[PDB]
Amino acid sequence: VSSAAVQWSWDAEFEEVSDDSPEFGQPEIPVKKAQGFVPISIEALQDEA
Amino acid sequence: MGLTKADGGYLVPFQLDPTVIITSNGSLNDIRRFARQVVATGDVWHG
Repeated sequence: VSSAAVQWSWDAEFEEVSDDSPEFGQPEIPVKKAQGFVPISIEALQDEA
Repeated sequence: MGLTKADGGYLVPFQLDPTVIITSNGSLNDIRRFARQVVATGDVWHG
């Protein structure tokens, strides 16, 4: 959740205030995947060191 | 009523022998009793 700050103002006596509602926003971060693969022979897995 | 299936032959129990009998010939050979047997580590043996 993200937002901003209220904007005050300098007002005289008997002066109507202004609408100072803030504005919110929401960041979004999707999650992705990575993979790696390497096969091997049964022969090499026994012979190789 | 005898031993035929349709005349009472369906009440006889069935008898089976679970053991199996080998029907192949095979081979008997004797090189390995005379030859020189070595143990390797890689994929090729040299000399």
